[PDB]
Amino acid sequence: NSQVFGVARIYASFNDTFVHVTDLSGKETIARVTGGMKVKADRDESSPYAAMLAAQDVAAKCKEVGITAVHVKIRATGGTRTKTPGPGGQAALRALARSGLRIGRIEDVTPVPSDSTRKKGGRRGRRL
Amino acid sequence: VVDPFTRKEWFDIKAPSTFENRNVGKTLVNKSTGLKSASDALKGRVVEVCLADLQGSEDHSFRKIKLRVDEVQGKNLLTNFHGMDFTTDKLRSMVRKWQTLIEANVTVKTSDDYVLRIFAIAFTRKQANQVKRHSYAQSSHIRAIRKVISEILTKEVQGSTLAQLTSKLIPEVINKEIENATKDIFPLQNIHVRKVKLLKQPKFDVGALMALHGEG
Amino acid sequence: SINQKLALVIKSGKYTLGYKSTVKSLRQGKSKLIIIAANTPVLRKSELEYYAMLSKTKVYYFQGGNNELGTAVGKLFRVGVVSILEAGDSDILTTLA
Amino acid sequence: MRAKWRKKRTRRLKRKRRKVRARSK
Amino acid sequence: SGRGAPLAKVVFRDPYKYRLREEIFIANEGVHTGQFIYAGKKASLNVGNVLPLGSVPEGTIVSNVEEKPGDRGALARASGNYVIIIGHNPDENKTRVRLPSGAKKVISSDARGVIGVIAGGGRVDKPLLKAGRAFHKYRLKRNSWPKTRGVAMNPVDHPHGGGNHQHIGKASTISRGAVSGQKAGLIAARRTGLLRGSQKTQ
Amino acid sequence: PKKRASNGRNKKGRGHVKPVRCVNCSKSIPKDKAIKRMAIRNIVEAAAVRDLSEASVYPEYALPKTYNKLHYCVSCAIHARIVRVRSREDRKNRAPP
Amino acid sequence: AKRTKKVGITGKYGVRYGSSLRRQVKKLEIQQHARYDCSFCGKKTVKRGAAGIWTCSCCKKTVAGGAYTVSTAAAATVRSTIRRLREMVEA
RNA sequence: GGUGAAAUUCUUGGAUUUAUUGAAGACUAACUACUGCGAAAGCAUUUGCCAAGGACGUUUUCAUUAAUCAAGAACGAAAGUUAGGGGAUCGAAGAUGAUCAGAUACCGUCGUAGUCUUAACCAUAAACUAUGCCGACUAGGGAUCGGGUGGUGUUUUUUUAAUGACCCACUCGGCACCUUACGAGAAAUCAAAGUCUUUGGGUUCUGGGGGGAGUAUGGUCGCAAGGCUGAAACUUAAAGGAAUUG
Ligand SMILES: [K+]
Ligand SMILES: [Mg+2]
Ligand SMILES: [Mg+2]
Ligand SMILES: [Mg+2]
Ligand SMILES: [Mg+2]
Ligand SMILES: [Mg+2]
Ligand SMILES: [Mg+2]
Ligand SMILES: [Zn+2]
Repeated sequence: NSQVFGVARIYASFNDTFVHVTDLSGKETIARVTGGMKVKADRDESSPYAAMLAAQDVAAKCKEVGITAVHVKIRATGGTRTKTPGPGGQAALRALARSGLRIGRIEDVTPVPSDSTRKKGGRRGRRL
Repeated sequence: VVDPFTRKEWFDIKAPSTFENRNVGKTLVNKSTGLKSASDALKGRVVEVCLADLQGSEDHSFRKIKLRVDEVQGKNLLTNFHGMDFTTDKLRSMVRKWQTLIEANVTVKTSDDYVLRIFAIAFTRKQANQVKRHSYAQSSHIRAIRKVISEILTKEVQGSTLAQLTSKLIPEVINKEIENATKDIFPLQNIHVRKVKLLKQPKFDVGALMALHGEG
Repeated sequence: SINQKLALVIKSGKYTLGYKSTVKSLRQGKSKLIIIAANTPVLRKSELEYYAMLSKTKVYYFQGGNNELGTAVGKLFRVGVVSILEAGDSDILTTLA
Repeated sequence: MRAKWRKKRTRRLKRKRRKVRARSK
Repeated sequence: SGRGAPLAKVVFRDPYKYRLREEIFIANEGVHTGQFIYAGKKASLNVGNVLPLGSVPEGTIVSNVEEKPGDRGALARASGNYVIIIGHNPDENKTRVRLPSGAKKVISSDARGVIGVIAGGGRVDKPLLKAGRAFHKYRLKRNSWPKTRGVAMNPVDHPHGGGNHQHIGKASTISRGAVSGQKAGLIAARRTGLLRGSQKTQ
Repeated sequence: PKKRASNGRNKKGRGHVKPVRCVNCSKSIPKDKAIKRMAIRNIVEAAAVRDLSEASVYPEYALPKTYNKLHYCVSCAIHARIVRVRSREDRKNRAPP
Repeated sequence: AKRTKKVGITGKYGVRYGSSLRRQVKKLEIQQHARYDCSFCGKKTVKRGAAGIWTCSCCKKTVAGGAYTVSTAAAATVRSTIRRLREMVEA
């Protein structure tokens, strides 16, 4: 087993997707290209086509540095927000695997409270 | 215009001898310069590693161990035990409807001055002929179960060190000890110790770290 | 815990309330247990432990002050120390420590 | 009108009528 | 007299001579007579004790805090005020603190401070209610009371004095570079009017 | 008239329940009300299980799941089509589909 | 017989200074002249000297305190925060 | 960032993201239910004190001590009478950016009073089950919570024992639910909203077409908002409830 491990941290909100690779410790990040700078439209920042384009750019950089395999940790916005991973999470996780990188230990790391502070809207909701 | 990746080393992460696969992985740091070393930049990193990867077996796929870097010597760094946590997949899967979630925790120090907070979890269950569909426990049973769990979780850490605690967190001897002491109150399926946290550490006492390492 | 054990003592057994009676009973050697309130002065507290050490008498520490000790004894004033001379039909001389 | 706001409008009118009663005597 | 907070007289022993050494501390709230006060590097985290600022954990409440090591107390001396320890920076040893004004200061870890809050707090919550009570308060401090308004003066006496009505005439916000005799009003004011907002600006 | 004998949802013996917040618009709605769905999904879709099989170390190890409880207000649940209006006779049916 | 309806101790001020200012003085004056229980001898004998000085007539103990009450809200929260930090240190 | 789209805003002074370490800020997410407690308002992780309570069990005790109650009291959702701290998530307002014919709104970003003090609410809510309380009877069923009783029942281990947990049956007391309609109702529906022209078990409160109007005036609680009590002149042929067809 000569694989060298990184940690691919994927932040999938409904506004943008983050693909972020560090080493085993969270310091010394390797590559981080967001979904919002592969398409310049300000509304397709969370699109799955944007997230897979970003995920190829991490894998091209991770191959250059030397990282061959990765542990992927995926999160949603969390806290008092939606807790549902955005549309870019599934495309970015898939596109890392087809790029030649190896993958192990998929884990959900969405920050989930213990009935913490208040939320959007104010008791009548964001009404539309 | 700098290309900062061609100035970094690679350091091997070494697990303590309480685990089998002592080679965890490799980590980066910058080149040591004038009044900026690499030892002080690596001496606080915490590495999260699955207990399945430390032991090799897939039975420990749902537990992770925090490992904190303490000493660097000769292009590999020696880690110590920093904390154990459960994965979010299993911790959210054992929480099912139509059963009672029982949680007990305690804060206690080891034989060496290692203040830890230990978290335990337990769940009620039906037993093989139950027709009713929830099998809840009364509040007096949960208070009686918590008193037994907290007594076992306290009396065990009094007569052990951090190395002795880590050795017996692997074969689930605590969960069998909780089960044999609470089976006369409720059936109590799915007993686990779900988290230990490092509250206060003692002095560095490097020989205790070298005693944990130094093989292979 | 300690309240109704004391409530068995004052109904049946013998007692003395106060510092001067307690030291007198310790000196003449018929004090089986002394109970010291939490806010008794440390110099006065240290003198009682020395008298108890000399006479081989167990010392219990009340968790509250003189107001709470006199209330648990059953009086309407403040009691700083209480010495038990006879347990009566109470187990306060054995159910300690 | 909504009955909550008709109640609110009556309260302003009741308060300002008392003020007019006050500046005279 | 003239100080809102009470003082505490603490008697030590002279370590190099057979005598006693009486100090005057600003009394912390909870300190009583006959209480033993421990001062030094190895003192414990108790109210009334004097400790170096590097020997206390984060979140400790201190008072009479030295600005420099050895100046015997500069910060948080008035009644009901205190200093919070917010962080340590051990190499090139320093300690970040929060002052009563809300400002953040970095001072040396060797500087000392007394554990607790200054006694006598809540003094200003009582209305003075009378001109005679503000008389007796400033009788023990200095000659600064009562104050005649500048718009009630003649122009010879004040920049604001004069006019057929009582009025300033020009803006009362005065530049920092103005000279003596010109600095009457609001010196170097960044804003005026009623404070519609918050404090601790980022 | 009274549309439902539960007046919405089942309080029936309490008087007050603490409210939850909607997940689509953050409208406060009581916990006895506020339609609840349990969202269990694999963190890789069915179109990626084949993809993730070859690109994985630890061959045929596991595939974990996401566990999420969703709370919906009545307006969001109707608009998101997790619950639709039904006939007066079919309003009484309490069984899941 | 009850002598005043609501002014109480602030009846010595007559009709002056305003009612809202007489109410704030009344609240702090009742605290300031109140008698408090000593934490050393256990008797309700603690009275104020000057502001911040509270002395027990029996047992002769003087405690540094608040201006108009023996202990303030800030000091008790500080005392609990200090104890929690100290027990963390000594553990 | 943020949105239906965008914009305000922050960004080589490195934003966002990652790690480590701290510090203040309702409550206790999942467990959590046609489940529990409480007179109601209301009350969810622990642990320890302090008193309290229902139900059950009872061949203990008193012997009518009771039911409902003008006057008179206690208790209380939250949202502001008033005086320290800590520090914004939401919008009153306020600032702004959109949208629009306008947008002083919905939506976006920020933010002062505003469910955190220790100390009052006069006491207001669709304070709702829009169903007063006490007592008796009338109809079937399966669940569930608390207690009790029985089983030549299961399991836990020492072999079975004692408990506990589970299964079957019964009983008392609860939160409710399902089917019918003898019965009621204008209907919707209802095991009470039944036992009512075959009209009487006891008792308290409220209403008498719609407005004017919870207004005027007087009193009272009231440093406040405002509660509690509370008309008339005049005006009007409908207002309203439930259901049917479009
Ligand atoms: K002038
Ligand atoms: Mg002035
Ligand atoms: Mg003046
Ligand atoms: Mg003049
Ligand atoms: Mg003149
Ligand atoms: Mg001039
Ligand atoms: Mg001028
Ligand atoms: Zn005293």
